[PDB]
Amino acid sequence: WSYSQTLSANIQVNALQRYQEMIGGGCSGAFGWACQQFPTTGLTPENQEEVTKILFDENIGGLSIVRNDIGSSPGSTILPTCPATPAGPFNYQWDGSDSCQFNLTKTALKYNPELYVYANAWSAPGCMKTVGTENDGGQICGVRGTNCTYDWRQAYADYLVQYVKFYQAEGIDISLLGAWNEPDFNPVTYESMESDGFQAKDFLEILYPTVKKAFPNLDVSCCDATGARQERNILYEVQQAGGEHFFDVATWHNYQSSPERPFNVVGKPNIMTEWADGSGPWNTTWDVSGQLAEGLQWALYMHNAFTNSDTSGYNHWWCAGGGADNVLISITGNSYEVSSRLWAFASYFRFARPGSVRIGATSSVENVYVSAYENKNGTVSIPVINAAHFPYEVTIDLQGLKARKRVSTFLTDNSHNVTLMDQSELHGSVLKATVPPRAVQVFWLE
Amino acid sequence: WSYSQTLSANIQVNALQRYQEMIGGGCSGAFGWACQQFPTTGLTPENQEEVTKILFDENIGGLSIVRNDIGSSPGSTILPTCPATPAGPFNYQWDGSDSCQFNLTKTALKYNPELYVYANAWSAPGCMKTVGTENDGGQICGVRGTNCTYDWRQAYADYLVQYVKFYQAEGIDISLLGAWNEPDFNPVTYESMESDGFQAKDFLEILYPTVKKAFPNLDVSCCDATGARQERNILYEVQQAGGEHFFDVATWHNYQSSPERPFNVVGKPNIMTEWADGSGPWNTTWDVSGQLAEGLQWALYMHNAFTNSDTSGYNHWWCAGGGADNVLISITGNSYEVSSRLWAFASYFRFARPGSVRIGATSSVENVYVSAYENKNGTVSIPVINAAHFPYEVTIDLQGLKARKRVSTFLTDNSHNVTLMDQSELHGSVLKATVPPRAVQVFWLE
Ligand SMILES: *[C@@H]1O[C@H](CO)[C@@H](O[C@@H]2O[C@H](CO)[C@@H](O[C@@H]3O[C@H](CO[C@H]4O[C@H](CO[C@H]5O[C@H](CO)[C@@H](O)[C@H](O)[C@@H]5O[C@H]5O[C@H](CO)[C@@H](O)[C@H](O)[C@@H]5O)[C@@H](O)[C@H](O[C@H]5O[C@H](CO)[C@@H](O)[C@H](O)[C@@H]5O[C@H]5O[C@H](CO)[C@@H](O)[C@H](O)[C@@H]5O)[C@@H]4O)[C@@H](O)[C@H](O[C@H]4O[C@H](CO)[C@@H](O)[C@H](O)[C@@H]4O[C@H]4O[C@H](CO)[C@@H](O)[C@H](O)[C@@H]4O[C@H]4O[C@H](CO)[C@@H](O)[C@H](O)[C@@H]4O)[C@@H]3O)[C@H](O)[C@H]2NC(C)=O)[C@H](O)[C@H]1NC(C)=O
Ligand SMILES: *[C@@H]1O[C@H](CO)[C@@H](O[C@@H]2O[C@H](CO)[C@@H](O[C@@H]3O[C@H](CO[C@H]4O[C@H](CO[C@H]5O[C@H](CO)[C@@H](O)[C@H](O)[C@@H]5O[C@H]5O[C@H](CO)[C@@H](O)[C@H](O)[C@@H]5O)[C@@H](O)[C@H](O[C@H]5O[C@H](CO)[C@@H](O)[C@H](O)[C@@H]5O)[C@@H]4O)[C@@H](O)[C@H](O[C@H]4O[C@H](CO)[C@@H](O)[C@H](O)[C@@H]4O[C@H]4O[C@H](CO)[C@@H](O)[C@H](O)[C@@H]4O)[C@@H]3O)[C@H](O)[C@H]2NC(C)=O)[C@H](O)[C@H]1NC(C)=O
Ligand SMILES: *[C@@H]1O[C@H](CO)[C@@H](O[C@@H]2O[C@H](CO)[C@@H](O[C@@H]3O[C@H](CO[C@H]4O[C@H](CO)[C@@H](O)[C@H](O[C@H]5O[C@H](CO)[C@@H](O)[C@H](O)[C@@H]5O)[C@@H]4O)[C@@H](O)[C@H](O[C@H]4O[C@H](CO)[C@@H](O)[C@H](O)[C@@H]4O)[C@@H]3O)[C@H](O)[C@H]2NC(C)=O)[C@H](O)[C@H]1NC(C)=O
Ligand SMILES: *[C@@H]1O[C@H](CO)[C@@H](O[C@@H]2O[C@H](CO)[C@@H](O[C@@H]3O[C@H](CO[C@H]4O[C@H](CO)[C@@H](O)[C@H](O)[C@@H]4O)[C@@H](O)[C@H](O[C@H]4O[C@H](CO)[C@@H](O)[C@H](O)[C@@H]4O)[C@@H]3O)[C@H](O)[C@H]2NC(C)=O)[C@H](O)[C@H]1NC(C)=O
Ligand SMILES: *[C@@H]1O[C@H](CO)[C@@H](O[C@@H]2O[C@H](CO)[C@@H](O)[C@H](O)[C@H]2NC(C)=O)[C@H](O)[C@H]1NC(C)=O
Ligand SMILES: *[C@@H]1O[C@H](CO)[C@@H](O[C@@H]2O[C@H](CO)[C@@H](O)[C@H](O)[C@H]2NC(C)=O)[C@H](O)[C@H]1NC(C)=O
Ligand SMILES: *[C@@H]1O[C@H](CO)[C@@H](O)[C@H](O)[C@H]1NC(C)=O
Ligand SMILES: *[C@@H]1O[C@H](CO)[C@@H](O)[C@H](O)[C@H]1NC(C)=O
Ligand SMILES: *[C@@H]1O[C@H](CO)[C@@H](O)[C@H](O)[C@H]1NC(C)=O
Ligand SMILES: *[C@@H]1O[C@H](CO)[C@@H](O)[C@H](O)[C@H]1NC(C)=O
Ligand SMILES: O[C@@H]1[C@@H](O)[C@H](O)OC[C@H]1O
Ligand SMILES: O[C@@H]1[C@@H](O)[C@H](O)OC[C@H]1O
Ligand SMILES: [Cl-]
Repeated sequence: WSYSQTLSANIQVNALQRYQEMIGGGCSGAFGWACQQFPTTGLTPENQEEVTKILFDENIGGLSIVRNDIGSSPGSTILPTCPATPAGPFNYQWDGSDSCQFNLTKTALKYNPELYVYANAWSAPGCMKTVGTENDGGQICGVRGTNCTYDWRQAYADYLVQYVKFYQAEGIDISLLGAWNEPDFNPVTYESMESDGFQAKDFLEILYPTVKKAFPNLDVSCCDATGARQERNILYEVQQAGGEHFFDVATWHNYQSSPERPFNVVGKPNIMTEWADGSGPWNTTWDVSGQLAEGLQWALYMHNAFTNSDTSGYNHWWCAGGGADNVLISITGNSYEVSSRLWAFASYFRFARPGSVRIGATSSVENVYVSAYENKNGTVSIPVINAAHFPYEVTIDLQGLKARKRVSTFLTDNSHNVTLMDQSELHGSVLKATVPPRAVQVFWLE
Repeated sequence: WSYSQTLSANIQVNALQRYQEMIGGGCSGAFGWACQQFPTTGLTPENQEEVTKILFDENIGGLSIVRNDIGSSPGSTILPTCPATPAGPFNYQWDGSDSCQFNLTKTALKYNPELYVYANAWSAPGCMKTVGTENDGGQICGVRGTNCTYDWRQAYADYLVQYVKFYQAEGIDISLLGAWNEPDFNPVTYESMESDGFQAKDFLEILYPTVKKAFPNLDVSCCDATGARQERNILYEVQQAGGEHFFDVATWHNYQSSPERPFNVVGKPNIMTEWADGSGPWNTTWDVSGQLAEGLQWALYMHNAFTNSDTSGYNHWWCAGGGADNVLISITGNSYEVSSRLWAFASYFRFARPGSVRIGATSSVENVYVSAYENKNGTVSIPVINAAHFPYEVTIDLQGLKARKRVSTFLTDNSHNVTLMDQSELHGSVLKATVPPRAVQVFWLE
């Protein structure tokens, strides 16, 4: 809702002030959701392509991250049968599908050659765990606080590297490798595995050098905690255990704690690798209810992560399929719907591409939010969020950008999906525009 | 889960460092939940008393806040029929029950004489709103951005004070008065009412003097937003509209944004007035899953609010009854179960009574959390949270508390509910103790 009133906001953008390098937005097709996106029956191949294009085409959804589950369940793991001991031998199996995640990754790469693939195990194979199953939490055998018949850490590290080798042999490079999902949480009934930071360091000290031997440019994550606080605690313990240099990227989910402060790690980026409305009905609205599932709320949640916790990337939970509101695109039979959450993602990531660097951006109005990003090639994106219920006349002063010639204005609100509104020549270093209520307006500088 | 290893933590508590004055913990019986706590069949009267005692007895749950809905629905409002205009006559009706909230409040007061009653409207009566109904959001007629046939602001302010008058005539002091619930959110199907901060100020400028003339000691809240960020935006706009001194307390919910920083008000306390696990099954565990419903997680959530947003109070959604995990005490027929979330509440509020002041407390270990509270009468509570998965040997150095002579230690974990562990004399200003894993240990100094 909105009403008639106008106020003004002053914004300063400064390319000389430089923060995190951005990675992108994304989503997962784990647990067979990739197969719902690529079912053959129901959704036609043309429509399967179109849904994947909508997500990963730079000009539409703008996403770049595909998060795949390194599966540990029957039919989803590269190690369906374990050897008796870590001495092996190991019989690795690849079916060319990977629960359709290979289809998702290959197709997304077709639409985005800069795809950033995150391969993330939810659990070690059961034989490698204290509980002897991939379900019900438990620990990698061999970390402190365990007493298995053998130490399985090297074997688990080798198994993760073998998963990466399967994708590499198909011509797909993995960018990030993770060994746990939500180690602070035991959901009991599906792939899970628990850890504190001392135990995680006991594994990372074997995983990290094992990975760099095979793939010197493959980054290692820690540790996909359910919330930012839980992630900070694991990071603290990893560093206290001596493992500061046994991971490269801090990963965390937004379910069980949200930050307003950076993470307790020096020289490492962080990615919010999973969040969704896990309980509500499927929802597409931008700003009708004000509920957390809506597109405008997701634009604001991202602004918070990128400006207050220096976050470099952001993932929805699932990409597309069923699961009510856990997807960005709902699929039913041969039909689909796009949530306007995707236009919140695109408002950032259609314009701030991989390798962009967040730069200084301030606003004189508390709920007229701004951030700004400078691509490797010098183009600059300034997503402004007018979270107020009436228009703001913004004045944007540009510093360090005298080389820019043109400005394009894009608008997302209840009647616009990243719509091009205006294109003009820059004839100084000041931009003036009226941003409608409850909207994201992106100023694209070239 | 836990394992065998012991590390040490150094804690410094300084009474010369002072922060917020505490109000307490609490819950609501709104929307008929008070009638589930005091039903006409099922739970016996003796068990109704016992449930309420478990919540509001200082020695058990330790709660002090009862949050009541000033109802606007048929059967639940003091204005069942509206006049055609704001001139009235207003035929108010008081039924002595208030959807059993009178019974809840009266009984809670019997167990806690310092009860802090928060009377909170979810909506104005529909006749005073743009939408003509108490449901479906909409605005108070007369604030900016409305075009109703009449300006109903004074009428709504008089209605709210009349509700207070009915309680005060029955011998119950109301401590806080609120005129919106979640004005950033339209749930459509139940009592609701929308506002930004400019519109809110347009009403508060009427409500506030009306309130203080009738009840000089009655505080006014703003504005029970669904989250901290939404609350900060409304507070910004109220202040921008000139209304900094037309409200006394900042109220907010933890559903749609959680803080790690203070609120944008000077000289006003804040209360987290509503949160719960809104979607999960009934849950009582302390630390089994690591899911946000568990008692340990609530201890940590409260530690965050009290130490990082200087929060003075904290409310569960409902007190007792049905509604799965939305209550602190689940009632089924003539039976009831207590969630260990209540022992997270008690660990703070059994010992930090109303009027206590949070004081300096630091920890040398990131996930050994500490806060500290000094009661008006000089006693001091130090709730320590060992969020690690193994025991910590803590050394607590006390500054500014030479007059303390005795220390009692209380423990909450998977097998203790605020259990008294030890009582010793205080010699020197140094306490030493081992805090078990995944536990809240309270040091009570007298
Ligand atoms: C400051 O401040 C602070 C805070 O506030 C304080 O403190 C506090 O105080 C308060 C007041 O006093 C209190 O309260 C009270 O209480 C009472 C009771 O008591 C009892 O109980 C308790 C508890 O118990 C429990 O717990 C424990 C621990 O753990 C244990 O051990 C036990 O066993 C139990 O347990 C159980 O339960 C639980 C829960 O609770 C659980 O958990 C478990 O498991 C189990 O089950 C206790 O504590 C006590 O004891 C104590 O004390 C005694 C004396 O008495 C002694 O002898 C002992 O020894 C002890 O002490 C020791 O210990 C402790 C701990 O325990 C420590 O702390 C110390 O220090 C020492 O060391 C007992 O046993 C009650 O009763 C009360 O009530 C009342 O009041 C109210 C209000 O307030 C009301 O409402 C009610 O109703 C009543 O009223 C009445 O009374 C009054 C007076 O009293 C009046 O006013 C009125 O009017 C009425 O009157 C009527 O009635 C009467 C009778 O009663 C008659 O007489 C007449 O005539 C008429 O008729 C109250 O509530 C609390 O407690 C406290 N806290 C603490 C923590 O401590 C302080 O003090 C201050 N200080 C200054 C200096 O100021
Ligand atoms: C610095 O970095 C910047 C960031 O990367 C970079 O800007 C971006 O560059 C890339 C790469 O060049 C651009 O992506 C290409 O886009 C081509 C299609 O472009 C046409 O469509 C665009 C989108 O059009 C929609 O949106 C417009 C804006 O709202 C509307 O006006 C349109 O009507 C249309 O709207 C419809 O769709 C919307 C969703 O998209 C929807 O909301 C809306 O409602 C409606 O449904 C237009 O922007 C573009 O128009 C501009 O350019 C034309 C000139 O072509 C002008 O005439 C226009 O006036 C306007 O200025 C076009 O109309 C793709 O074809 C192209 O695909 C190829 O590349 C990808 C990989 O990048 C491959 O996967 C793909 O297969 C293609 O590969 C083929 O070609 C390549 C070589 O091109 C070759 O190597 C390969 O082998 C193969 O043969 C690509 O995706 C991107 O658009 C730019 N973004 C922005 C914001 O500008 C910038 O240039 C860099 N600067 C410098 C100096 O280096
Ligand atoms: C400290 O504080 C804690 C927290 O308040 C106290 O611990 C809690 O106590 C309550 C009782 O006051 C417990 O609830 C009861 O739990 C028992 C045990 O249930 C378990 O074991 C059963 C036997 O093996 C098993 O049947 C149960 O499984 C069924 O139920 C679960 C849960 O509903 C369900 O998921 C399953 O599918 C099964 O259907 C379960 O594994 C239980 O027997 C009790 O049920 C009786 O009462 C209820 C009404 O309350 C009624 O519905 C039943 O029909 C039956 O009549 C009841 O649920 C609770 O589990 C405890 N929680 C924790 C974390 O321990 C503790 O007591 C306090 N300490 C002290 C000293 O007071
Ligand atoms: C910008 O981006 C937004 C968000 O992606 C787009 O808006 C969404 O578009 C989808 C698809 O068109 C909408 O979904 C469809 O909504 C129709 C309207 O439903 C309402 O109204 C009818 C009566 O008019 C009621 O019966 C109904 O209950 C709703 O209240 C539905 O009729 C559609 O249902 C059909 O398809 C589904 C499968 O998806 C079947 O299950 C049904 O049986 C039926 O055949 C469908 O649900 C969605 O509502 C839009 N959301 C919003 C917020 O607008 C914009 O279109 C896009 N802009 C542009 C220009 O492309
Ligand atoms: C999420 O978005 C959906 C649309 O995808 C909203 O759906 C409306 O739901 C109500 C009842 O809940 C229906 O009366 C409307 O017809 C629906 N609209 C459409 C366009 O389908 C839903 O309200 C949104 N939920 C939230 C919490 O914002
Ligand atoms: C919340 O607490 C309840 C106990 O009140 C837990 O209940 C267990 O549920 C499983 C099935 O989900 C049963 O097999 C167990 O027997 C139950 N335990 C008890 C003691 O009843 C529930 O698991 C907890 N949920 C979370 C998320 O922690
Ligand atoms: C998935 O990919 C494989 C190989 O790329 C292909 O053989 C198979 O048909 C694909 N499945 C679907 C549903 O597209
Ligand atoms: C570990 O398990 C083995 C096999 O049961 C047992 O013999 C050994 O004592 C255990 N170690 C410890 C330290 O308990
Ligand atoms: C509410 O309180 C009154 C007395 O104040 C009592 O008579 C009535 O029975 C109570 N109602 C319930 C449901 O307990
Ligand atoms: C207010 O609404 C009425 C119709 O209900 C309309 O006639 C009138 O012009 C409106 N007032 C203004 C100032 O627009
Ligand atoms: O679904 C889980 C949710 O219930 C919990 O709160 O956070 C982690 C999620 O995996
Ligand atoms: O139930 C509501 C929830 O859906 C929303 O997320 O936050 C406010 C709550 O009242
Ligand atoms: Cl927290």
